[PDB]
Amino acid sequence: REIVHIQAGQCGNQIGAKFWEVISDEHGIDPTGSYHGDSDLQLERINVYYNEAAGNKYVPRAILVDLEPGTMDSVRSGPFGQIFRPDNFVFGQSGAGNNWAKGHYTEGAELVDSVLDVVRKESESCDCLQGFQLTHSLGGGTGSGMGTLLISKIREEYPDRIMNTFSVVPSPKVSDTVVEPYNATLSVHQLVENTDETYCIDNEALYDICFRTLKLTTPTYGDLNHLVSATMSGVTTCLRFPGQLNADLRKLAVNMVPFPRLHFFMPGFAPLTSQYRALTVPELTQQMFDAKNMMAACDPRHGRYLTVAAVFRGRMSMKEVDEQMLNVQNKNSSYFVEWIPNNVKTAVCDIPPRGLKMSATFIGNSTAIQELFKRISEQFTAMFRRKAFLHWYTGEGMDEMEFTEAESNMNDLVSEYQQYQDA
Amino acid sequence: MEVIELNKCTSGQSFEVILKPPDPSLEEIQKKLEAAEERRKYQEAELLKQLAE
Amino acid sequence: MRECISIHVGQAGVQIGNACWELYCLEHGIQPDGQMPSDKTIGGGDDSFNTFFSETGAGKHVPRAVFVDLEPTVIDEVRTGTYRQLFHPEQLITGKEDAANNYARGHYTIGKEIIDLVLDRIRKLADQCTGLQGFLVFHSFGGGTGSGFTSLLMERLSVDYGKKSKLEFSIYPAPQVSTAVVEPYNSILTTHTTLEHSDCAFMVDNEAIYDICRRNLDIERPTYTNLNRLISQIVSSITASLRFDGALNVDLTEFQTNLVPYPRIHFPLATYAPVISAEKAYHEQLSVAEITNACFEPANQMVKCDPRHGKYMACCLLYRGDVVPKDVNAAIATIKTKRSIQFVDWCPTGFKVGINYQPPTVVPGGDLAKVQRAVCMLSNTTAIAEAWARLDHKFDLMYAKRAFVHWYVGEGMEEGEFSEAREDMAALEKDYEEVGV
Ligand SMILES: Nc1nc2c(ncn2[C@@H]2O[C@H](COP(=O)(O)OP(=O)(O)OP(=O)(O)O)[C@@H](O)[C@H]2O)c(=O)[nH]1
Ligand SMILES: Nc1nc2c(ncn2[C@@H]2O[C@H](COP(=O)(O)OP(=O)(O)O)[C@@H](O)[C@H]2O)c(=O)[nH]1
Ligand SMILES: Nc1nc(NCc2ccc3c(c2)OCO3)cc(-c2cccc3[nH]ccc23)n1
Ligand SMILES: [Ca+2]
Ligand SMILES: [Ca+2]
Ligand SMILES: [Cl-]
Ligand SMILES: [Mg+2]
Ligand SMILES: [Mg+2]
Repeated sequence: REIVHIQAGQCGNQIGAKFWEVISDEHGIDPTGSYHGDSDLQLERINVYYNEAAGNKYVPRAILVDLEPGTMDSVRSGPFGQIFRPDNFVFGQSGAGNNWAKGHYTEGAELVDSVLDVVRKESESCDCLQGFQLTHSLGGGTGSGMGTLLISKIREEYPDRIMNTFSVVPSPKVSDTVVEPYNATLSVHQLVENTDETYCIDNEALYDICFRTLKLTTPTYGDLNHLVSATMSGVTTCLRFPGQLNADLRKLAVNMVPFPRLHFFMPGFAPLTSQYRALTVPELTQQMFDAKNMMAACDPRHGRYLTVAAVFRGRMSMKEVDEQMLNVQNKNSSYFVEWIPNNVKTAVCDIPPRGLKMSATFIGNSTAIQELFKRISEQFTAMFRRKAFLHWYTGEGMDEMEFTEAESNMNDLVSEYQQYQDA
Repeated sequence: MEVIELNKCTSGQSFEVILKPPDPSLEEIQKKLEAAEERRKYQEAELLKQLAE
Repeated sequence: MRECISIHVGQAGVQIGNACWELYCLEHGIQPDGQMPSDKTIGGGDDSFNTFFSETGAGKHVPRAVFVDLEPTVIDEVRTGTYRQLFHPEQLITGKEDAANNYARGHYTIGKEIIDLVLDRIRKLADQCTGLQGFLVFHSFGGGTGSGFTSLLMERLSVDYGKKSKLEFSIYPAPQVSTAVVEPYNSILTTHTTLEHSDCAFMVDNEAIYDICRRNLDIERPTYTNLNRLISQIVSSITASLRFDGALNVDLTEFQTNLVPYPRIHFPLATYAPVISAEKAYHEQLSVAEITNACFEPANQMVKCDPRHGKYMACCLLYRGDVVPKDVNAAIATIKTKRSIQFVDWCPTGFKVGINYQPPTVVPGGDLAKVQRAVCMLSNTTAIAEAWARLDHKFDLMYAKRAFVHWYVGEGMEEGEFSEAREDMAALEKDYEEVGV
């Protein structure tokens, strides 16, 4: 039933806010929190993400976290900013200076208890909490360090609930500081241990999509975050609308994750919008499987698919959908592991997103994701072999040993992906 | 092909046509369920010990 | 008169139950409010339909049925739908959180907390029977609840009602409408744990029903409603002998006596004909000979397999409608000279035949046309073992990599149970080969 949403830091809070705008529009909820839709299908499972307050008001089940105030002031002034509950804003003053150790061990620790109090108050009033989703980046200090601290405390107090993240992975092509590879390696180590599902969103890929396909000479953060919000809408559609299926986050996890550590998913979206030509089912199918629509900069022909979910939205022929999904599997069979039968699953929702007649969202558990971690590992090593920029971290109390251990964990994850790719 | 044992009622009839001749007790169930629950307790305690470290 | 209690477990079992009880109401003339005007004995009786329906002093006819699910959303539709007044609330049992397609969560973790409540409500129904025969149990192989809770329940019913017969109706998994990869694990684990507790089990492969709906009803993409209405016709054909006057299969024990001489080999194949579309303008009606012939075509079977390459151990023909014995015997004589029907040597070559004069009922505004005569064949043939082979092959593929095993271990199951169940399946395939070849 109920999901609790958490957004931490600058990146996390910008994409989180965009997510709430898009889905609030789909459910017919305006910025004041009043329902003005045309169809009972919009409200029948509204309670998954929204609480009902007095006056038939709908309030997002959302907690907003940062170590500095700036971005949460921008949220509060943003177009839908009044819809969030005021008591759910939890912010410090110091900042974390793009420093994972400040987020995880010093500045963040002072705030974490007050954040957990609000989480507990939201969970306490849930009829039947299914679990949690977190939005954050891995390259900074607050979302990365404090986000993974939060993940650890939530597991300790709610050990049998599902913990899911949408995680933005750094790239030198879109970079704020040189230390991003350190912060990302430290964070992945935590995710391998403490999440059930992590959507890998690579700023490299989002940039290449804006540049090559959508034709934009200077992509802003706003342009990248538009794709992210559309993808997240796609991926939560099956819980959010009456589509026959009787599912919860745990049944989805059981269907998608064959080994506990290999739970990092590659998202995609079709069609890519910045037009009027409607799109045939063959075209949706061909484009959703195309490398160029993937949100993690990995070649799926360089690995094999452990599992795939496809979600189609809009009015279309289910016969034709089945035929096209079968066509792609039968003609490209070598990229799908033979030892998990029937590992491609398909959903259809009648309600299309805003501004499109037909769309498709892709979720892949592919061994080609090892390419992303290798990237990060090389950037890590190039600095760590000379200890460059380490004094920022040891000054907050960390030893070199912790860096060596994190590096080892991530090289092991890569080796595991390779083991299942050669089988 | 011998037709034998015809029976008849107001709602139908039946017959046969021949073409050719030729547990654990409650205690054990309870024990098994409790052993599984104990294994779950053990795994949960190992997790929480990791987190205290 | 001897009572029969039905138990519907998990999503598939509950929805199939709904279709069956709707059809029984239409066949017996019981309205959705429970009244039965043709019943002149108010507040009781030992008529044949009383095997399945009790009576209140107000003339309400109440199903002898329990619905059980671990989440509430499917049974709530029963609570609010057309037949809501038919069922007593204590008959409708729900939990808060489902088994997430995981046999171990259904059997161990969640089942342990609801099993005593379920047995208590069953006991409540049993205390109203003067000569309880046993149970009819409806479930999927693939769901966490249908597999794991059902097996737990079957063990406990053997403990608490050790003299009573138990029949199963089982939905075998098909990728064309399935939503999970782990269905083969759940199917093998539940078959292993239930095998000694079930006297007779009718397997229905969703793939066969899907293709019959597409080919013969002209439905482009069948839904669960289509599938369940057809399945409900077949179930009704099987239970009619318990619900109407007659001399064949009049009690649960007789199913085993007539169909199952080897206790582990207790999975009869069902074949049903004719299935004809309501939208089809004029239908030229099929004779006894043609519909009895249709029983030997694989396309009409509830499990796709080839009976020419196995052996028969028993056979029953259940006719409904305008049928006299002379035509049955003439059809059988013709069919024997044309088809490959070979029995095992220690069993006689023969058919037990039942005829009920009331034609089949159909649901108004449904996809099925009304016909003047129909037949269900129940044959115990070794060819059904092909389905076990298919499932076992898929199991072997995944277990060699231990794919998904951690989800089961984390609920407290030991890895050894996987291989105990698999080896029991290996011995079952061996039994069918030794008997059949
Ligand atoms: N024929 C038929 N099959 C169904 C129906 N509903 C579900 N199934 C099949 O049952 C299998 C899944 O089992 P479910 O009944 O949905 O699972 P469950 O018993 O409710 O257990 P949970 O996992 O706890 O929800 C799949 O193979 C489905 O195709 C139905 O109404 N009719
Ligand atoms: N896609 C995307 N990436 C962002 C956004 N804001 C920052 N980033 C990236 O996230 C990393 C910086 O982390 P940031 O969120 O600013 O740090 P924090 O405030 O301490 O959590 C760098 O990789 C940036 O390129 C955003 O709005 N969208
Ligand atoms: N694992 C997984 N898969 C998803 N895709 C669709 C799907 C459809 C039918 C399926 C299936 C998957 O698996 C078997 O049948 C979405 C999600 C998700 C994640 C995080 C937050 C979420 N809020 C709502 C949903 C969701 N999580
Ligand atoms: Ca301080
Ligand atoms: Ca009466
Ligand atoms: Cl008793
Ligand atoms: Mg920043
Ligand atoms: Mg269910």
